[PDB]
Formats: sequence, C-alpha cells, structure tokens
Amino acid sequence: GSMRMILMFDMPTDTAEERKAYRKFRKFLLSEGFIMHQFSIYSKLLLNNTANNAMIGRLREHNPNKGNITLLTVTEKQFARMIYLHGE
Amino acid sequence: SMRMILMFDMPTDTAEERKAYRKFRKFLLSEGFIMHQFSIYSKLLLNNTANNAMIGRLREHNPNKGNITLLTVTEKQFARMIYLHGE
Repeated sequence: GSMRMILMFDMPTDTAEERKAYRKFRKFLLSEGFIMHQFSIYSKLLLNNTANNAMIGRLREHNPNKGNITLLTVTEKQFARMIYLHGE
Repeated sequence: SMRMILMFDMPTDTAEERKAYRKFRKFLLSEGFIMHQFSIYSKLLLNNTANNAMIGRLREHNPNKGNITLLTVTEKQFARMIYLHGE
C-alpha cells in the first residue's frame, strides 16, 4: 500500500555555497513531487515500499554536504493530525 | 502506547540563534521530552487535556524562527525513522 513520507531538512546556511546547495536540494525535492508545508517540512505520498526504498536511496545520493534529512512514514490519520507551531 | 515525536528546526547560523536553540532544548527536556537528535525528541502521548496544556507551553516557548512539528506514531513506526547526514 501507499506510504506517506514526512521529510525534515536542515543544513548550515552561513556560506554562499551552502545556500546554493540548499536551493538545489529544495528544487530536487519539488521535482520529485514533495510539497513544502513550511520551512524545513516536506511530504510525499509514495505508492508502495519499493518506491519508498528507491526514494530513500535517491535522497541519500542528493543530500548536500552537511545536510540533515529526517524521514518518517506516517499513516494518513497521523498525517491529518499533524500539529505545526511557528515561532513569531 | 503511542509516542509523540517532536521535530524542531530553526536557522542556527548565528551564535545568538544557536543560543536560542539551546534554551529551547533545555525547556523540552524540562517538559519530559527525550532527545534523539538535535532536532528530534519524543515522549509518551499524554491524555488529551494534559496534551493541550503542553502544546500551549510549547507554543509560548518556541523561539523566533522556530518550527515545531508534532506527530504521534506507534513505537514500531517510530523505530523505522531514518536520519541521513551528508558527510
């Protein structure tokens, strides 16, 4: 069955090189069909476990220098109940 | 036996930002969250009333530019979590 992947992304961005890498990875995520819900928070519906495994490999391959990717599969009910808080 | 997972992100390029991050981390530990990574914390899911109060406290202490995501999953689902760090 389908697998909703939550993806969090964070990396240092004090250098120009880093910010370019950040923009590159974000553009990659979008081209792969992730949607950005808020800064650092993305998700994609993967069709099945095979697709999910291929995606994890792709993500590792495309992760920038110093990039940190958190991946968690959630059920649709868990996804609907997600809570987000923004600081100011 | 559900686990509440808290994921926290904020820019920490400046020393001031990293300081604010550490202050929030200290607060999370004081709220009974357990640390699993710089950005990843968990605790056993509270009853609804207590859970609402805690969410209010999290909202209040969230730094400027802070992003808090709460998800509730089973232990087995939480164990499947992946963290990828680029060399």
